[PDB]
Amino acid sequence: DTICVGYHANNSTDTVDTVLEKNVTVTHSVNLLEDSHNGKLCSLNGIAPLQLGKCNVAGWLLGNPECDLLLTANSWSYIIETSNSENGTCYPGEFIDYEELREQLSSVSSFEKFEIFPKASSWPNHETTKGVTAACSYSGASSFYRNLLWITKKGTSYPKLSKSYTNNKGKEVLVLWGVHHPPSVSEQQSLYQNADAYVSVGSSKYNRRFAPEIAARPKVRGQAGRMNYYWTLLDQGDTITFEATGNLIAPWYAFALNKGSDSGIITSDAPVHNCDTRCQTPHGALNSSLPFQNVHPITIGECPKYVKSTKLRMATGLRNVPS
Amino acid sequence: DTICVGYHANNSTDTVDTVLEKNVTVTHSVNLLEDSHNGKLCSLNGIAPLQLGKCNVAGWLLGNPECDLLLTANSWSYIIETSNSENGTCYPGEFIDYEELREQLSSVSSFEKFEIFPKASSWPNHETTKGVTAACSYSGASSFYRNLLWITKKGTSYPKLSKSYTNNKGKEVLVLWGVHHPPSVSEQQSLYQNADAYVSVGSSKYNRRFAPEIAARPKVRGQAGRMNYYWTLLDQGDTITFEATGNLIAPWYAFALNKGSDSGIITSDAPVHNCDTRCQTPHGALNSSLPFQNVHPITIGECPKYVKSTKLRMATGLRNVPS
Amino acid sequence: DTICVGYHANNSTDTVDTVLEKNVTVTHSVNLLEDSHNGKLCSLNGIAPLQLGKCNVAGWLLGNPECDLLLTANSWSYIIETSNSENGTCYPGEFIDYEELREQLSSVSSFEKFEIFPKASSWPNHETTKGVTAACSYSGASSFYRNLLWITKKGTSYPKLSKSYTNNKGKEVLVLWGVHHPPSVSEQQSLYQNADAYVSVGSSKYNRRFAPEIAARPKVRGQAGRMNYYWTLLDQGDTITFEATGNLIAPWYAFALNKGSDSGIITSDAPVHNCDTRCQTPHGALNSSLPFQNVHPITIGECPKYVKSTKLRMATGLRNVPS
Amino acid sequence: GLFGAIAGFIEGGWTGMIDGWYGYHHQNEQGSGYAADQKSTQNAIDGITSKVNSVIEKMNTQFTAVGKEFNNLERRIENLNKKVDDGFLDVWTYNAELLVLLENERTLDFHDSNVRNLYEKVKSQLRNNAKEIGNGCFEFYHKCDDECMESVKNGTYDYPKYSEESKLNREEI
Amino acid sequence: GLFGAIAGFIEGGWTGMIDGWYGYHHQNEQGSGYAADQKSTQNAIDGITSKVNSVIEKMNTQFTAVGKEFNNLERRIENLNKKVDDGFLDVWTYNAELLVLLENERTLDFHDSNVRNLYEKVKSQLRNNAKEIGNGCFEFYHKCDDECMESVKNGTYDYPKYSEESKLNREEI
Amino acid sequence: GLFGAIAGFIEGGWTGMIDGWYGYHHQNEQGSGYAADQKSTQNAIDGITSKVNSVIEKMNTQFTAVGKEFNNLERRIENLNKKVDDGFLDVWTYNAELLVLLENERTLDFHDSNVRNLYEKVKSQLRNNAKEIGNGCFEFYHKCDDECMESVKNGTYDYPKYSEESKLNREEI
Ligand SMILES: *[C@@H]1O[C@H](CO)[C@@H](O[C@@H]2O[C@H](CO)[C@@H](O[C@@H]3O[C@H](CO[C@H]4O[C@H](CO)[C@@H](O)[C@H](O)[C@@H]4O)[C@@H](O)[C@H](O[C@H]4O[C@H](CO)[C@@H](O)[C@H](O)[C@@H]4O)[C@@H]3O)[C@H](O)[C@H]2NC(C)=O)[C@H](O)[C@H]1NC(C)=O
Ligand SMILES: *[C@@H]1O[C@H](CO)[C@@H](O[C@@H]2O[C@H](CO)[C@@H](O[C@@H]3O[C@H](CO[C@H]4O[C@H](CO)[C@@H](O)[C@H](O)[C@@H]4O)[C@@H](O)[C@H](O[C@H]4O[C@H](CO)[C@@H](O)[C@H](O)[C@@H]4O)[C@@H]3O)[C@H](O)[C@H]2NC(C)=O)[C@H](O)[C@H]1NC(C)=O
Ligand SMILES: *[C@@H]1O[C@H](CO)[C@@H](O[C@@H]2O[C@H](CO)[C@@H](O[C@@H]3O[C@H](CO[C@H]4O[C@H](CO)[C@@H](O)[C@H](O)[C@@H]4O)[C@@H](O)[C@H](O[C@H]4O[C@H](CO)[C@@H](O)[C@H](O)[C@@H]4O)[C@@H]3O)[C@H](O)[C@H]2NC(C)=O)[C@H](O)[C@H]1NC(C)=O
Ligand SMILES: *[C@@H]1O[C@H](CO)[C@@H](O[C@@H]2O[C@H](CO)[C@@H](O[C@@H]3O[C@H](CO)[C@@H](O)[C@H](O)[C@@H]3O)[C@H](O)[C@H]2NC(C)=O)[C@H](O)[C@H]1NC(C)=O
Ligand SMILES: *[C@@H]1O[C@H](CO)[C@@H](O[C@@H]2O[C@H](CO)[C@@H](O[C@@H]3O[C@H](CO)[C@@H](O)[C@H](O)[C@@H]3O)[C@H](O)[C@H]2NC(C)=O)[C@H](O)[C@H]1NC(C)=O
Ligand SMILES: *[C@@H]1O[C@H](CO)[C@@H](O[C@@H]2O[C@H](CO)[C@@H](O[C@@H]3O[C@H](CO)[C@@H](O)[C@H](O)[C@@H]3O)[C@H](O)[C@H]2NC(C)=O)[C@H](O)[C@H]1NC(C)=O
Ligand SMILES: *[C@@H]1O[C@H](CO[C@@H]2O[C@@H](C)[C@@H](O)[C@@H](O)[C@@H]2O)[C@@H](O[C@@H]2O[C@H](CO)[C@@H](O)[C@H](O)[C@H]2NC(C)=O)[C@H](O)[C@H]1NC(C)=O
Ligand SMILES: *[C@@H]1O[C@H](CO[C@@H]2O[C@@H](C)[C@@H](O)[C@@H](O)[C@@H]2O)[C@@H](O[C@@H]2O[C@H](CO)[C@@H](O)[C@H](O)[C@H]2NC(C)=O)[C@H](O)[C@H]1NC(C)=O
Ligand SMILES: *[C@@H]1O[C@H](CO[C@@H]2O[C@@H](C)[C@@H](O)[C@@H](O)[C@@H]2O)[C@@H](O[C@@H]2O[C@H](CO)[C@@H](O)[C@H](O)[C@H]2NC(C)=O)[C@H](O)[C@H]1NC(C)=O
Ligand SMILES: *[C@@H]1O[C@H](CO)[C@@H](O[C@@H]2O[C@H](CO)[C@@H](O)[C@H](O)[C@H]2NC(C)=O)[C@H](O)[C@H]1NC(C)=O
Ligand SMILES: *[C@@H]1O[C@H](CO)[C@@H](O[C@@H]2O[C@H](CO)[C@@H](O)[C@H](O)[C@H]2NC(C)=O)[C@H](O)[C@H]1NC(C)=O
Ligand SMILES: *[C@@H]1O[C@H](CO)[C@@H](O[C@@H]2O[C@H](CO)[C@@H](O)[C@H](O)[C@H]2NC(C)=O)[C@H](O)[C@H]1NC(C)=O
Ligand SMILES: *[C@@H]1O[C@H](CO)[C@@H](O[C@@H]2O[C@H](CO)[C@@H](O)[C@H](O)[C@H]2NC(C)=O)[C@H](O)[C@H]1NC(C)=O
Ligand SMILES: *[C@@H]1O[C@H](CO)[C@@H](O[C@@H]2O[C@H](CO)[C@@H](O)[C@H](O)[C@H]2NC(C)=O)[C@H](O)[C@H]1NC(C)=O
Repeated sequence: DTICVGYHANNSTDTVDTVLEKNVTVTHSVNLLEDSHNGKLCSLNGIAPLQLGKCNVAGWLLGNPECDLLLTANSWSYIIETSNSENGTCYPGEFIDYEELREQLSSVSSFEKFEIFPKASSWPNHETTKGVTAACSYSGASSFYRNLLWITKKGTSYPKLSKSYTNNKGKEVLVLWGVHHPPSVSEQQSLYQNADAYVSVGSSKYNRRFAPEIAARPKVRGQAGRMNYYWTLLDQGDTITFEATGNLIAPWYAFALNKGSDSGIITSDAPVHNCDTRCQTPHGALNSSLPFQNVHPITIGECPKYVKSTKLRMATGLRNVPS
Repeated sequence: DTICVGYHANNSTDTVDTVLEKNVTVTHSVNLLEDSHNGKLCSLNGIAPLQLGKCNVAGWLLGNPECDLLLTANSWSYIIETSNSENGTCYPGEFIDYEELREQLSSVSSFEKFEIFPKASSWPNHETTKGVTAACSYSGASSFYRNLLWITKKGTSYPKLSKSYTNNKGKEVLVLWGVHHPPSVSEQQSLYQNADAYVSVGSSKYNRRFAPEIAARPKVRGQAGRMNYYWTLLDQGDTITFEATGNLIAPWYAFALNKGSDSGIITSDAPVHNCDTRCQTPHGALNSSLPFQNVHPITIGECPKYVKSTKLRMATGLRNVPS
Repeated sequence: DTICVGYHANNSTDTVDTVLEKNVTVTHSVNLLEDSHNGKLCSLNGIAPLQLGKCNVAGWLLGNPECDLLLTANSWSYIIETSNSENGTCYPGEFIDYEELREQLSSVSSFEKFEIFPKASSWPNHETTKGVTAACSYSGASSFYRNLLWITKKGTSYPKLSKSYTNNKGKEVLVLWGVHHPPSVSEQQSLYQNADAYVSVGSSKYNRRFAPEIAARPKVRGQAGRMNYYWTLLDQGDTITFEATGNLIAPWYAFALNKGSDSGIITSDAPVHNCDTRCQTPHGALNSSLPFQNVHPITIGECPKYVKSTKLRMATGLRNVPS
Repeated sequence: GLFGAIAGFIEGGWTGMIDGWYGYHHQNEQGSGYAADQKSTQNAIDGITSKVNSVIEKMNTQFTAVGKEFNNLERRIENLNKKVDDGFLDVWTYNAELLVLLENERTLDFHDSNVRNLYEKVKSQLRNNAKEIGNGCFEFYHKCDDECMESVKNGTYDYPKYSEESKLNREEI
Repeated sequence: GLFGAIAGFIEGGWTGMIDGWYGYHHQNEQGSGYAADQKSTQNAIDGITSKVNSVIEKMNTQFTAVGKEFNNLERRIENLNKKVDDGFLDVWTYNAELLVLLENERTLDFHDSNVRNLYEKVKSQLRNNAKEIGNGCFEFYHKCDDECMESVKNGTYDYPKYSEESKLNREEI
Repeated sequence: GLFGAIAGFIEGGWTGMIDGWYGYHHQNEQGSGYAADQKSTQNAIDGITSKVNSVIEKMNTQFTAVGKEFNNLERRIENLNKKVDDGFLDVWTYNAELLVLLENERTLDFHDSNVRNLYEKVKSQLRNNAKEIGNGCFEFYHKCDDECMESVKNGTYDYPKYSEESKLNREEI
């Protein structure tokens, strides 16, 4: 009669790497790394994300007339760009401080788009409907942006322009405008009839005096002129003043902002569905509780942490030695 | 008769967390983390810190007349701002490159304030005492800065202005000036009587040609004009030249610099005493030798290292097992 | 008769530091840290490095006439500056965005230097050989740069200047130019005979309108004027247009680029030989396989990793206990 | 620190044992063994559980990390950003892999120590009987039923009850 | 790596022992014990001292770390700065907590190993006498005074002096 | 975790032993010993080899790290760059030194465990003969040639062949 002492054996096959030996076979273990993801882009915490489609961020804010379908969007969780999004600035030029504006948009959760300067009332001196380029074409016709307004003369006359706007909404207001300059002095005089001209923008902490530059240059999209774009945040209180001679692309819609952080400009083209998660990657969504993650380093939500390994099996048990 | 072998027991109660068990009771242990601090701001290594009080750094350097009490300060260890410091630029405008100047001030240990351009001698063409604004008021009267000088006309005349200064002090010299621009052309002609004007500053590695901009804008502190401020470091040798038409805010005091690193612009409002330490936080001072610290991450001196934990008790002894 | 059991002893003297004891004597060990380096600068992977000698990067690209010897260099592994390299811009001024150009040069592996604007043909209106300064002297005579071209009037006349260039080489082209401005209006009229002047550069994503500034300033290298320098990358396709009145320093040589990353601007003055390595420091070359390195933190190649220790001996064996 | 029990003097494992990690096998007059030891395995389960939970606890969870954008005159800032990201990624992957390897070493040594301690605990209460042989087995000079088996499995043996008969048997052998 | 001594076969600790960490308790004809062992505790004190000093030495001391300032068009640089600071803070707090936990494990195992080694050192020089029983106690077949006690406490026993009388006593039992 | 073998009950090392790390010394009628044990040293060599290779593998190799340049109005970016570089350098030097210290501890304990295990393996197959004395030495009650020596060195002893003669000798002593 004997009381032989022994340990437990099993028929498992999961191996665990240790220091002094590789591929050790352990009876019980536990995984610590994620691999699986559903190739979908669901809504983070109920609120659906805003898909731009074939639209750039600049194209969406300026109101590029190809980007008409998302004309009435005012709430999101995160902004999706695709690999085909190319409809930014239709008229050729440069969007000054385009990256800082993206970093400001990465903290805003909603909009309220409203009229600053009503088109039919605020401009009883100039023409407001006879100036439009053909580079930004739409179904054969020639249309301009949907948020800005071109200004032309009214019958060989151009009075000095000055217009102000106060803030009475409690929230911050994002104001865009533009400055156009033609390639030739003849085009300058034909549109504006001012050899010298300026615009000037002033609020309290923004103050600049823009003058046009006229020079011949090779054409992009069949246009030899150029146009520069600008943006400014106001505060609850302080007022903005525009004062122009012959060079103003007047604002026509603003954006009241709302805070609430943790947004993004994820660029992917995996399709959009309507489930609900707490972690979102450009490749897909993640549902887990393990402390490490392997799908993609760019995440939105409360996501597990990204490493660059392939196996993190951790042994909880004995060495499987079958006798 | 027996020689029973055993270990030491004690009546201590200090617990130590380990991996396989929490709250283990150990006979002897040692602390490695700091918590305590005296809520005072003492002098680091003998030299007292400079408290700005109700004064901003820009207000101190420009010589804002509310900030009169620290008119004769020329030595510090670190600069203290409070939460009530708001007297910066009294006349409204913009201090260009204000943050780079703070980063330059974070390496300088002393000053020598001196006259560059003596007020009573260097300007025998213009008026030097009849130009002063009312926004920067002081005890009812209207006073300007204490380090700059406004320039007006002398009886419907304004000669072309040019003045230079060489460096003969071996140290670097920090020179400030300003450029004023009014809101209206009438104010421009009433103060200066020059439709076009410029100032120009040149040394060897600084060269700029400033022109005013005139535009209507909403008033701050009851003033519709604006003023821009500028600063330049010289070297032992090279000379600076100012050349102005109708727009100069001439310098009137400079600052010779002295090196010696490890300074700061700590912002707190705990009171100032006259003990002596080797480590200083915005919350207080630290006196210890433990390798870890928990008070505040922003430190000046040779301070222990900041982590974000609450307990780092390290066991040096046996498991306390009372029999 | 006995079967006494024992372990191995040796007469080695190499010590190993552990936690509970210092200077433990171990029978066998292995080193993990590098100290030795040959004080030479060999060629990384066959291709020899380009030594600038007494030349700055700006001096090499502008074609400073002291830097003549490296006139025909078009291939490198990494660029060497010495501690004596001071011949940069000979005529005094400012090389705008000099650091971004260095960061662009840290990714290019070869050149093809070619004529954009041939000197004898492209300018049949102006003088092209009678304008040269004496600050950039060469063997007593007065010579200008070797890559740019000064422009003067041709007998009290200065026609409006406009010239364009298209890109037909598939690679990116690096174009330099300059804008000169004199200290006095008399010098402006004596060289150019235009009270107002401008140059203008436009391609598709670069567009600027330069105007001169005229102000008196103290002289550097016996010259009171100034000159600014500029650079632009083109693409395969888009064309550049220069349009000038009286202020152009026309380009005369370009640089076609070639990619292939991992280059550098190592600054040292150890001599250059013609061995072959895979790791290069400013102090010398390294030949090893140990995971840690101690020579210098700035490396080019596939180098071992830099730490800041003096001893990393790792014990592989028993405690040497001689009986 | 190989304690010599697992794949040492004790040769192999038991497939037939189901319940716990560490147990016995009794071979008296009636029946066979394969009975677990629910006292020493519970401490092991608690230790490993508090180990895994602590490893999960010491790591954190990253929040929204979205890439930034730069134009063609901010190359230095872009290279600096890429350097920061690559550095932190390398540091965390190093920490994770190193932690997993050392934890696997220590848990295997933990199980080895448990088996050796259980063997010593049996041998300590069986003083001079049972003549231990081979891969952790005993013999029991005195003959006893399932009650002495369950007694040994409890940790109480009352050695002076079975002393003199086992002494006589050991002497007559 | 639980060596089985502390809270193992040796049940509890001693309150009455004052001087050292590891000692003896002699119970001959005159007096009682509680005498420390100043040779094995000194190595432990030196080891723990050189451990704590090394842990203090491997860490450094931070110099002046003062916050920077940015305007409203340098948001990218500000976010980059905040990211760098938060990353380094997380890395250092992880290193500190992990180091403390593993060091506590190893020091408790160190004390356990010391007690087991001291027990084995006594048993090795008491060859076949004294019939070891219970929680690390002996019996001494032969009767001896405080001199043999102090002899055992030194590490010298001269076993052939007390061999034959203890042999006769062991046989007559 | 000092296992008590190296510089413990076994006093010193052997200079005359050449081949392996762990061996024997036989002292029968003809010749002397100093024969290595090529079975237990091979596992040690493989373990240490896979340890060193893993330590080399977990580290990476840095690529081209070239310093950047800044003018006199980008002081904030320069200080940020210097901070990033100094931080990463400190983190890596800490990791390297700490890894080396802990690895040295564990490898010395590994050799100690190997020696103790080999001693226990000899004692387990020499059941009641040979009366173990001093620093790991035996006596062999029965007299046997080089064949029994080589038998013990293999791990097979066939104890019932030499039982009764050794029993008679042990009794007559
Ligand atoms: C949103 O962005 C989309 C693309 O994502 C734009 O649509 C593209 O518009 C560009 C510019 O108009 C098109 O590219 C050009 O197409 C011109 C005419 O189209 C026909 O010809 C071309 C080639 O000859 C074919 O590829 C195409 O299938 C059509 O059959 C071409 O004439 C252009 O080529 C050249 O000629 C012109 C004029 O001489 C020169 O200026 C050019 O330098 C070049 O030498 C050029 O190929 C592009 O094809 C359109 N793509 C699509 C998908 O239709 C949207 O217009 C833009 N949204 C807005 C707001 O406009
Ligand atoms: C250093 O900074 C301190 C503050 O830290 C300055 O002192 C403050 O100066 C501001 C600006 O002058 C004061 O705010 C304004 O006070 C005006 C008059 O004071 C009385 O009225 C206000 C409210 O009506 C009361 O709060 C206050 O107790 C006084 O009874 C007000 O008229 C201003 O309000 C409005 O009217 C003006 C004129 O129409 C408009 O321009 C404004 O937009 C606004 O609609 C405003 O409230 C502030 O009160 C002062 N604080 C203190 C502590 O006295 C220092 O002057 C500054 N140092 C220097 C160098 O000037
Ligand atoms: C590449 O860079 C090298 C240096 O690495 C340049 O060579 C130097 O050129 C500078 C400027 O010309 C020289 O410094 C000056 O030398 C002038 C004349 O040389 C004689 O006198 C000086 C001192 O009086 C002696 O050191 C020297 O040995 C000669 O005997 C001096 O006149 C200058 O001093 C002063 O006078 C002038 C005129 O009044 C003032 O403008 C100055 O402010 C100063 O008060 C000055 O010392 C330098 O000596 C040269 N070094 C060498 C090695 O020869 C190359 O010229 C530059 N390459 C190009 C493209 O030019
Ligand atoms: C640990 O082990 C011991 C050893 O088996 C356990 O003790 C045994 O417990 C049983 C339970 O009934 C006792 O049986 C008793 O028998 C009498 C008749 O003899 C009856 O009157 C009682 O009602 C009961 O049935 C048994 O005697 C007892 N041990 C012996 C054989 O002496 C014990 O329970 C285990 N647990 C503990 C408490 O440590
Ligand atoms: C380690 O332990 C031994 C054992 O106790 C110590 O040896 C003892 O030391 C004392 C010191 O005096 C000796 O006493 C001597 O007695 C004689 C008379 O018999 C006297 O002439 C001497 O002057 C002295 O008093 C004692 O004999 C001796 N051991 C015995 C009992 O044999 C020893 O000191 C300890 N240290 C060492 C050296 O290891
Ligand atoms: C492990 O150890 C044993 C113990 O030494 C080794 O066994 C011995 O091997 C030799 C090799 O020849 C045997 O010798 C034989 O002798 C007979 C005559 O008696 C002869 O006919 C054979 O040709 C051979 O020479 C020897 O008998 C044998 N052991 C004994 C003494 O019984 C063994 O080889 C070692 N390896 C193994 C297999 O574990
Ligand atoms: C450790 O094992 C892995 C996987 O192999 C498995 O586990 C082994 C212990 C054994 O059971 C195999 O039959 C199992 O498949 C090895 O990795 C693979 O090795 C094979 C060659 O055997 C190679 O063809 C595969 O590409 C490898 N796969 C990957 C992704 O690495 C690994 O080589 C083993 N390491 C050793 C034994 O050192
Ligand atoms: C570990 O202990 C801490 C503190 O509790 C002390 O130590 C225990 C071992 C025991 O002696 C207690 O009486 C001591 O007070 C525990 O942390 C606290 O736990 C209590 C609940 O018991 C809770 O109300 C407090 O808020 C906790 N305080 C903090 C700051 O955490 C901790 O829970 C124990 N951990 C265990 C036992 O897993
Ligand atoms: C550990 O040893 C180093 C080097 O000393 C060598 O190793 C010793 C164990 C012993 O064998 C010495 O004779 C060997 O030279 C010591 O570092 C040096 O210490 C001496 C003082 O002894 C000092 O003068 C040197 O400057 C030190 N060199 C350096 C570069 O540190 C070290 O002090 C020893 N540490 C101990 C014993 O705690
Ligand atoms: C190894 O043996 C185990 C014993 O648990 C197998 O697990 C069970 O196998 C049976 C076969 O009928 C299944 O019905 C059970 O569902 C399995 N688990 C239980 C008990 O629910 C195991 O499958 C075998 N090996 C493999 C390849 O997994
Ligand atoms: C547990 O016992 C220790 C014994 O050292 C106590 O320490 C001493 O207690 C006495 C009581 O009179 C004090 O006079 C001494 O000052 C204490 N230390 C010494 C020896 O200086 C200890 O206080 C007790 N427990 C607690 C709660 O600390
Ligand atoms: C800083 O801490 C030290 C202790 O770490 C304090 O100095 C001690 O003062 C007491 C009372 O005078 C003395 O008994 C100790 O000997 C002192 N210790 C040392 C190491 O000096 C000190 O008062 C605290 N304040 C300062 C500024 O040193
Ligand atoms: C310690 O002893 C070793 C034995 O290997 C010495 O190594 C050899 O010494 C001899 C002396 O003649 C040399 O010829 C050999 O070249 C050495 N190695 C061999 C075997 O090739 C060792 O040199 C001695 N100690 C020192 C100071 O190194
Ligand atoms: C770099 O180091 C290697 C050794 O690591 C040197 O190459 C050795 O040269 C000696 C003498 O010719 C040979 O005996 C070795 O076999 C060589 N080792 C290897 C691995 O090639 C080499 O000379 C050094 N220089 C270069 C550039 O390789």
